[PDB]
Amino acid sequence: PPGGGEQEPPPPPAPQDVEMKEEAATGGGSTGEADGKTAAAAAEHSQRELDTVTLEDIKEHVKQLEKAVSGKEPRFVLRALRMLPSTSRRLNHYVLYKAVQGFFTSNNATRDFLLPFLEEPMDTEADLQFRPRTGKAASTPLLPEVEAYLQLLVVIFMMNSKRYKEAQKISDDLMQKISTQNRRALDLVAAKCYYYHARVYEFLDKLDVVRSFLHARLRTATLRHDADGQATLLNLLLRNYLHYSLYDQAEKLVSKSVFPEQANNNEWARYLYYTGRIKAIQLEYSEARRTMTNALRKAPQHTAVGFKQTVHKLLIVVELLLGEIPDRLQFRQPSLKRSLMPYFLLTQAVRTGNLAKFNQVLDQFGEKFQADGTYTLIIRLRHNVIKTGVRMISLSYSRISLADIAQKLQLDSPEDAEFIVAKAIRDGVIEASINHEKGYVQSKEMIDIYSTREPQLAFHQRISFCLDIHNMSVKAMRFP
Amino acid sequence: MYEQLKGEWNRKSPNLSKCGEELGRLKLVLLELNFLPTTGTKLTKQQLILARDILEIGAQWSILRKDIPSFERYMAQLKCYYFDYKEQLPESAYMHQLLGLNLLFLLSQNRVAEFHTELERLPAKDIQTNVYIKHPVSLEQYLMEGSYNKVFLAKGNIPAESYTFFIDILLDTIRDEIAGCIEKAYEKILFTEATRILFFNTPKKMTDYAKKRGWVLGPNNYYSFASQQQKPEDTTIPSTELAKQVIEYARQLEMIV
Amino acid sequence: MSEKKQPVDEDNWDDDNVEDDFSNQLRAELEKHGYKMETS
Amino acid sequence: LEEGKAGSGLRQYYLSKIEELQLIVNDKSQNLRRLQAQRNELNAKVRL
Amino acid sequence: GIISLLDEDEPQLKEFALHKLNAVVNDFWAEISESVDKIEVLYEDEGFRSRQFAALVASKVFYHLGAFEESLNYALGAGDLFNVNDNSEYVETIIAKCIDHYTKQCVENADLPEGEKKPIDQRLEGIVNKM
Amino acid sequence: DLYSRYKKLQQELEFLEVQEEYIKDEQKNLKK
Repeated sequence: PPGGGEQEPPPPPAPQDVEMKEEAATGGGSTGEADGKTAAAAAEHSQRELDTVTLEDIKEHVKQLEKAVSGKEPRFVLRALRMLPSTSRRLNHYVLYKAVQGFFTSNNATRDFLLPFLEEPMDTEADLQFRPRTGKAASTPLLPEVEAYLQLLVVIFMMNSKRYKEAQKISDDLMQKISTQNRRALDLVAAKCYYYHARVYEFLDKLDVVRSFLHARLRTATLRHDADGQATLLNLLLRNYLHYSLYDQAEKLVSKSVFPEQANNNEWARYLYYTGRIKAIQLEYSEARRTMTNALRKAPQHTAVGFKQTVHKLLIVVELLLGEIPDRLQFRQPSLKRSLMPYFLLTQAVRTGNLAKFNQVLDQFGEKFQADGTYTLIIRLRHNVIKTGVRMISLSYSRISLADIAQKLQLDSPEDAEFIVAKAIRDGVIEASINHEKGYVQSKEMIDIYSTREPQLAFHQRISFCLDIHNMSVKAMRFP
Repeated sequence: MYEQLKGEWNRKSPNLSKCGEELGRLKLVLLELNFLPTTGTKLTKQQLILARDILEIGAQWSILRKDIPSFERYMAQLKCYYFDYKEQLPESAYMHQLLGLNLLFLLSQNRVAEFHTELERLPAKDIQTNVYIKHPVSLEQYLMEGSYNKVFLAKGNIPAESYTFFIDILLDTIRDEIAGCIEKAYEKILFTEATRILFFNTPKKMTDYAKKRGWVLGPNNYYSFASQQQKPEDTTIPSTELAKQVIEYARQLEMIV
Repeated sequence: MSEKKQPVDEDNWDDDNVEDDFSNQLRAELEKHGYKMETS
Repeated sequence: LEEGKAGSGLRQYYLSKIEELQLIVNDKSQNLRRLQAQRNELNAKVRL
Repeated sequence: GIISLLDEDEPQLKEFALHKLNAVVNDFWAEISESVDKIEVLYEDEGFRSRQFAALVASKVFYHLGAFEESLNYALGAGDLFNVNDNSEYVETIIAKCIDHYTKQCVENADLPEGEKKPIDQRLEGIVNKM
Repeated sequence: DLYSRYKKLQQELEFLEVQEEYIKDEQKNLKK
């Protein structure tokens, strides 16, 4: 109390003041923009939702004693807000109760009164007209309530709060979404409640119970129209079915719901991660690595974020399933130190023709390979141990004797050198050909890639994308 | 009820009459109640021991009788019974070779994409033990790099029954790949190239490809015809579609005024 | 902007292109690469 | 449910119907005022 | 995986499997897309009591696949097992399109008074006045 | 009200399809 207790009065009141006026001006601003000029995609909806991912998770973790978040429940226990006097009565109460919680002690939430902080705030004439207010101020008290992590009769405090909030969401979904479309708000609300309800089903039994309900929310999605609702629920529905290590992937191959068609640069980024995971395991290697490449370069705007460490981890494997390998560890992180040492020393052995070192890597770093969800490399990367050099030779040489290629690939027999090169050309490693008469493996024709109509194909791709930006820009620019 | 558990299976199974009685046994079990909810109830897991066992013996009968669509029919429902949601389920010791029947079968019909996505369900039985699952994945490893001959040499080593209905189709769908490599326009080889590339010093198989395909042994010489294309190209003949392709350029510049 | 996909997470300053090219090919480059001539 | 069965059967038919009919009119007024000012620029050219 | 049960050629195995279809058709959406060829048949197969209750599970999978007229004609062919229903998110949408199909039919029939009108199904107008 | 709102949305929708038409037509004819 003389050391830290004197610096206990400054942390409540300024987050009680100006952080309160954030959602007070936003929730006032989002409501009036839901009333008039209802197409508010170009408004404060997005960045406030970018804040609720980032800011309010690190603005507060505990329920903020001396009445900053512990005071939110005696603040919003009494909200009528129904008619224009009932709002202006409560606008006086927004002045009164915030002043009382800024001065003195209201109902102090000592981590236990959460269900009477879900009835009586929802009671005392709380509206479904302010269903964004009930939607936000039920999803935001998940975050002091989960991140306490004491988990002692709080799992049901999670469970009741989500079912209250989603029954409010269902009551929106059937009754009068008059020019509002709370799906923009309630998508990440459906996500954030079910990131941790997934975590609840990590501490306890399996989470196909989530997936049956998540089909039902996706069944009521896609029927109205798609405005990010199908997009957010699809990545959620895919994740457990990929997280389970059963068969599980032909369900996604038949999942013909491939189109969100616009995803605000962030759903589309990790959507391409999960479908790249799928196309890699069913041996469609070349299409997988190029959409893994598209996923890697789409959201790098982060700070050592860890899933960037994951997409970078898979992409080097699938290109080691194609022979080529780039520089990888040139952007070393405080966490990449753990993940560079296996895979750089892995491809060190892949480029060489060594195998007793390669099996030494497997015994050294099998636990991390099993932890990363990549058991399958040992059955599929031993293929490209011979396919790396034969692509390297057919890139270097032009007309090789197959007798000479056996010692150069240390194949220890000249007669099966027909068969590997037959496997290379039938699968399309190199466009070369064999003369089965005196040992020739001769290469392609002369390079003719300017006067043979091929520059027109790439030039048509760049027309069809660049002026497509032009037409999409002119429509999107002039709203007034 | 409790109908003919080991009647004509443990000694010998040449019969189709008990196959019709197993059909009647399928009528008795799938009219008991159901298998869909599986909430709790070890007492209704009691016939789930029975229902899986009688489809194990239906799977053994299916591969014994040389039947392709029905073997995958019973095996899918067996896999549906290892798709049990509430799986207390003490281990029926026939499971691993039962999967190895399916894992080898689905390799044989060239479902290689389905081959590797099935392998996800086993935590450590692929490597630590279980030669029944270790045999197809070591086999599929031999198909990867260059190793045709080790497949044909390690045919004669099976821990289980001989897997004969799988492996003969499995080798036959290797022979056509060697054929489809050697059916090119590369014109003539001799009978010793048939022994090296195709296989088999003097077989009935050289009579097989003499009557199926050509490859007739003339004056100690096989004649494979030219499989070479003609390539009739002008490639200015994309002139209409190229003139078309220019039009939607100027269209999409204009027309939105 | 988390995705909840986090949960886990000149010495060598510009060398890795040259290092991915050659690593250990008797880097002194003289005792065989220059000493061919006694073998010819 | 005197009205609860009537709200989801014969009013929800209307409430779902007038939703997108509001969304198009919300869309075209954005698109119209874009076309207005683009005519306002070119007419301000020619009269000058 | 009970589509393999629907291959097998006895009647009382069929409907038990396609009792299990509309039990979990909301959870196994796109796997039944390949079983479309089996049902669109079994519906044409007349002598079985597995045609209207097969037209239920047919109408569910074209509803997921967006084929809305396909769900419309097959919910007609679902008979009284569809017409008895009154409350779902499923049923109220395809009867809303049924009103849409009917009112664009009737205005089309109002365009030609000189005979020549269209043959109109009676289950679709039977749920018009039921509504 | 639930029917009268529905026709008023149609009448306005028919109208402001006409006004976006000729303005797109007038702006073409104004360039000449």
